[PDB]
Amino acid sequence: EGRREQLIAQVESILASAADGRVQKTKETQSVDFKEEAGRRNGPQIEPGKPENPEAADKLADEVACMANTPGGGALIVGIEDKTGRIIGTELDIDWLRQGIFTRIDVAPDVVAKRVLGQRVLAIYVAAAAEPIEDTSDRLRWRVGDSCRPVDRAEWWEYQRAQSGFDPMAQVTTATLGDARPAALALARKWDPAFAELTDEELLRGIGALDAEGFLSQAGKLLFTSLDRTAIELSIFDVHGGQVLNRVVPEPEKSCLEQLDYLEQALNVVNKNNTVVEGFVHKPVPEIPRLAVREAMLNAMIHRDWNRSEPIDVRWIELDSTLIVRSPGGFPAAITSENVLSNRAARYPALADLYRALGLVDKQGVGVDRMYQAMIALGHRPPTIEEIAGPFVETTLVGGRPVLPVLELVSSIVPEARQDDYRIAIVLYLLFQRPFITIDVVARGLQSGKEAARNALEAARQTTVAGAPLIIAHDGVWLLGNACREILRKVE
Ligand SMILES: [Cl-]
Ligand SMILES: [Cl-]
Ligand SMILES: [Cl-]
Ligand SMILES: [Co+2]
Repeated sequence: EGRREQLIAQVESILASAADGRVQKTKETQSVDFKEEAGRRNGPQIEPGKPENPEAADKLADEVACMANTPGGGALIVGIEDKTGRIIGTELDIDWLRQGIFTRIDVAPDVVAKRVLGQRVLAIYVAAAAEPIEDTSDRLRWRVGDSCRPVDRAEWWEYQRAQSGFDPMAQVTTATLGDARPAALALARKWDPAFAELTDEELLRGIGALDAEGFLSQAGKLLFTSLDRTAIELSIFDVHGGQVLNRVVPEPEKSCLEQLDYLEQALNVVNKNNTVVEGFVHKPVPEIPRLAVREAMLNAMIHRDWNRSEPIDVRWIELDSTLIVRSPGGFPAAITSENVLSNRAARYPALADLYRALGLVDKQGVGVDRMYQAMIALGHRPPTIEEIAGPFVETTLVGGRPVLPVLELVSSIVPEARQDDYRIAIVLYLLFQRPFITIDVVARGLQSGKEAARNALEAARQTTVAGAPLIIAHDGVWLLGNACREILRKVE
């Protein structure tokens, strides 16, 4: 965009004033954000910078969210003391920092190195977000003066609508508070105890659905107002191959929230749920992890085409314990079947944010990732999500009885907190297939850069099962430790 050029220019300017160990601003370049790599100040003397620094990554990621959240975005110069303008510098690795910020904030800003008085500095260019970006502490604030204060979704959106890109699902409609069904509102309340203390009006407005004139946005209308049509429906089969045993189609006068619930409800029943025994300790386990299902559901309900008529077609196969979710629309010109687990930009950012506001979905990648994890963790195969001729996007979850050996293999992970960890899940999975694993394979697996790969591998190298690490190094590759191999030999 033309904004970027303006921003890069401003930075060049600030840097050109370099003299006497510090830099200065001017009315034109007053908004540039001067930041100093945190965790290096000792008072009298400042420590040398390293290529990696998680503490600094945290603070910086939080700052990027301020920026991206304020309209027009802005630029940051890491390595310049705030207010004074004294050059400090930073040796943070670009790729590391980019990937690091992206992992905790959900955005990968353009960062470029620069050299002032011989010192190195990072120029970070962050663009305006199409939806609020919550920081590491789940806060939503934007740049004001040189500092940045917090803002509610209500204000954030009216401003986004006004001076920002076009979010179709955020546009104003003719729907008013009187169009919101009490049933839908009731649902929102039983799903988030926070709203409990406020009225229907201040609720819808709190989540950014309700205008200031009293109008609902397109995402607000779609969620709390009947869309006089089926949004999603279920068809229970006996076996992948036809012969419909039964179908549950929600009434068109229901809002998406109502329709979503109606499907979830009936789905909870179809998901039979059988009993597994471990050391005579018997526990009820559904054919497919509840989370995995609801995750797949909300996912379609949020990234659906919504402009198409045909409802999200969700079918359940009895004898195979598998659930298929076909959604109208296809991967946007950019995303591919092998570039989804990394994608973060939703079709309808406005709609996505509204679901977040209601507390019905996680940041984003967390969703699909927790889904994958939940599958792998029970020894099932990862949920496959490919594009079907239509356009259509179907997600397939194949479940059934859990595989005991795998359960215990995971049950024996240490630290305990690493059991439900997505990284060790992917890593262990790649090794369930391949004999050896390389940093490249781990990468293509997580569908992420080489940084995430190194990270996952490391965490797995430090994980322990039966007093031995998960993976072990040999030659120039990595491979499952005999500890696990012995547990997995008892499969089939
Ligand atoms: Cl369920
Ligand atoms: Cl949108
Ligand atoms: Cl919204
Ligand atoms: Co600053």
